[PDB]
Amino acid sequence: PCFNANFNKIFLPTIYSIIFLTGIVGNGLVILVMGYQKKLRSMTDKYRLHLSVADLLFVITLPFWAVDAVANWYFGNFLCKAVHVIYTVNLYSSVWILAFISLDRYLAIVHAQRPRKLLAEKVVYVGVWIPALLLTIPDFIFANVSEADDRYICDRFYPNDLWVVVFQFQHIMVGLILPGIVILSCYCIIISKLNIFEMLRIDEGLRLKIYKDTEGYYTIGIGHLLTKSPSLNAAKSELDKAIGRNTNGVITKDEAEKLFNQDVDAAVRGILRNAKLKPVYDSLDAVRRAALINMVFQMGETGVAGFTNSLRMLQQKRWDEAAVNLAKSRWYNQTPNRAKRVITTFRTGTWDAYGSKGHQKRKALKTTVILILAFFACWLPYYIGISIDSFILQGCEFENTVHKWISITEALAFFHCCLNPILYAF
Amino acid sequence: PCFFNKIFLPTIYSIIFLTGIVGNGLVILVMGYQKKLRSMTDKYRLHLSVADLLFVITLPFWAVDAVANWYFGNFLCKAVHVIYTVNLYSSVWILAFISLDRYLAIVHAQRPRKLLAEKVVYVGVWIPALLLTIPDFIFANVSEARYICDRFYPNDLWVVVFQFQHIMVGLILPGIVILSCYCIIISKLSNIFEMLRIDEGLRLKIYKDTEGYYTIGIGHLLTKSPSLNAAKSELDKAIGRNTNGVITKDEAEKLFNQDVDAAVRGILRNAKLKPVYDSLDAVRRAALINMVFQMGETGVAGFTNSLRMLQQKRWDEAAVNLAKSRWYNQTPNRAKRVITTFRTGTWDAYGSKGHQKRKALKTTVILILAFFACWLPYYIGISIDSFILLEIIKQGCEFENTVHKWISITEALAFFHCCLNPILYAFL
Ligand SMILES: CC1(C)CN2C(CS/C(=N\C3CCCCC3)NC3CCCCC3)=CSC2=N1
Ligand SMILES: CC1(C)CN2C(CS/C(=N\C3CCCCC3)NC3CCCCC3)=CSC2=N1
Repeated sequence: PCFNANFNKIFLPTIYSIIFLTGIVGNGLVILVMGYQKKLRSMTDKYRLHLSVADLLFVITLPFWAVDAVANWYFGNFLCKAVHVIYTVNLYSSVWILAFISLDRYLAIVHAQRPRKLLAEKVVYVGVWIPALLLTIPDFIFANVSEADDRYICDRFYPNDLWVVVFQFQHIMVGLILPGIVILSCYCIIISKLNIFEMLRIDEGLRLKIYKDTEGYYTIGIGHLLTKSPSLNAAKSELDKAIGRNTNGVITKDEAEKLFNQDVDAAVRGILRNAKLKPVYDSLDAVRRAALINMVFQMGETGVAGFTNSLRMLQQKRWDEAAVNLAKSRWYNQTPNRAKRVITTFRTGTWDAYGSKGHQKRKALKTTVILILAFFACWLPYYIGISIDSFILQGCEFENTVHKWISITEALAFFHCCLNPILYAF
Repeated sequence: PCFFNKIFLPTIYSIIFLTGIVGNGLVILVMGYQKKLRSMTDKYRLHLSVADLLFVITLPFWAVDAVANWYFGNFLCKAVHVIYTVNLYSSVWILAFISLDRYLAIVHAQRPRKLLAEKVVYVGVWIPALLLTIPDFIFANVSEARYICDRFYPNDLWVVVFQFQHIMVGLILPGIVILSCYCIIISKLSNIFEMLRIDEGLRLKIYKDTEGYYTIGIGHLLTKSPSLNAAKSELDKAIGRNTNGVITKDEAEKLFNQDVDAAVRGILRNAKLKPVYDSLDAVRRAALINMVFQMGETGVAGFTNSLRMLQQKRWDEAAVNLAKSRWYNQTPNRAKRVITTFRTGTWDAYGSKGHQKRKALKTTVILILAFFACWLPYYIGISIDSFILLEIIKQGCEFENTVHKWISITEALAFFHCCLNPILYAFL
């Protein structure tokens, strides 16, 4: 004995039908709106449509799940294998696409050359789509239609419990453990690496030890002067006066930033006194004010004041027009690498020319974190359900409620298909 | 329903013990105190040796058990089991890390190489290997009959769970890491061009040269323009497709070949340079073309005595004459290489930088290739017996016992993987 659920034959078909409509409309929109019209697309937005294709592929099989619940399984043997294969493919792909999104996001922040084009355009197939299909061979073989309880039951029939043990471990590892670690690794490094200081760290360079400037003068950090003396020990004492701790050579990056802020305060005060630069600076925004400071740090205030027409256009909010003027200048002729990045900051009013953290880029990353967590949040209650009864085998009274919740939680977990389209909305 | 190794296995255990202990002991004593020539591969090769020395030390217990009984008790039974598990997972993951190092060194020479060897090696390889040794602690116990030491699981389900974990973590997961690193290195591993890349430097992106014109690659001029509008125009036509200001090595070499052709045609029309050029060998002709890109045919033609010396094949005389010149005084690094190319007639001046990097690649290749060849007969053996557990082979107990006999011979013979790394230091 202990080899009947009234409520689950009204809950499950409603939940499947709901996810089916929301999935087919939601995702199908993603597929049509990006798939075709969209021309400026992100690396995340490329994986999000790859993910949308995967979630659409599964939602299409949902009508079969609803019929199999309320009534018999009429669809035959091939469709039993096909419905099992699509679910397998979806399970593996959806999570490992999220692994590629978190992996790409790592290379976007921590490594701002570009081996990301390889990932999104050619690795994604070899690494995600082909293995997901190869992982469907035991679902092609074992899934069959059988007569049980004056009905046709469609599931995977294994010859032994050792096979059940083989495939359950392969699913826990490949489906959840293996990408979960990859996903955690990327975000652990991202949050470890995580504005104006960073800009001048790239442009003027950072040195955490006393060096000889190009005109014979002792400096430390981003060209911060200590004293006016050709000796070595006289400048070493001047550091402790500002820093407040004994160093004897080596200084940290955060003590340096302290000296850098003292020089930015100085650059601002000087700009505010210079009659030509003062009105334009006040009209500019924090991002663009930081670009003007980059120039002032370079050739001085008199040099930046020399760009007459460029200044008025910046106040007149003409970024596109003031851009070509600085390319003809002596500043572009000398150092063209630094010059172009400063003009791009004036052009866009963003930290994009400097790459990684910035404003729009943080929001773009927050979007990626929400999606990944919400995906795990869907599957989480069901995992405890595998886990509780996954080890079982107290009594039949409690075992009836366990297997009941595993049906509900898997059905509610399918909301992960509706996550990506809902996230794009508003 | 199934109802020589007692002498042969301890012979293999003894051979692998003596070669292992001595070899790894030497690697630890020598490379442990060698601060001079320390190489990145040698840094992981010390971990691999420590992992293999810890295992070779437990082999006298393995030999004793096989012939006569387990005298060592319950504690040592767990210790020999854990060390075998530690050596099994770590040795391969060290080779997997060595494969990542070769990728990071060849694909792009940031510095994540020092972080892997000095700090990611413990958290990535040693900590997980000890975490994976926990089931072997709780399951290994000694039973009676004779005393038998092995892992005793409650049923066959536990046996299958760990057998799949061992196949996946021990073979599948690092095997992919190793193959992937290598198919990437082989991919991005495709003369005079590389000689001038070391000298002048390659640039895929558009750059103003020191003087105002627009240039791309290795000294390939386009035209005179006040803005980006006319620079890309001459580039896009010469390539044969849309560039958008970007090109690869395929296109850049095709531009370099044109500039070499113009230089060669220019050298041939010159009355001073042509007899010298024709007399010179392939490698030395490329050394002369190098001088033409730096100074110009007119400049190279100035070096009268030096040219006639090359024309007369008086190599050493021409090498000192070019070293005692303003060209050498101004650019010592480039000149010395070009001079030594004219002196030796070999690529050595340039392919003695990438000779220790190329040697490291081969050593790694042999070390990895030998490791899997050592485990290949054992993998074949287990695969056959894996299907015996899952019920495919139509054979009796005569063949079912023959495989278990051969699985033990191949396991003992696989241990030789502890001896590959030290033997490679002696031969290579
Ligand atoms: C893990 C898995 C894919 C396996 N499975 C199962 C077992 S098959 C199955 N119906 C469907 C599951 C999904 C594929 C189509 C059959 N059985 C019963 C038969 C009695 C009446 C209720 C449903 C139910 S939900 C679930 N999820
Ligand atoms: C895979 C494994 C670690 C497991 N195993 C086995 C099975 S346990 C075992 N004792 C050895 C296991 C390995 C450590 C030393 C004892 N059996 C017998 C006991 C009677 C004499 C022959 C071996 C043989 S060789 C081997 N290697």
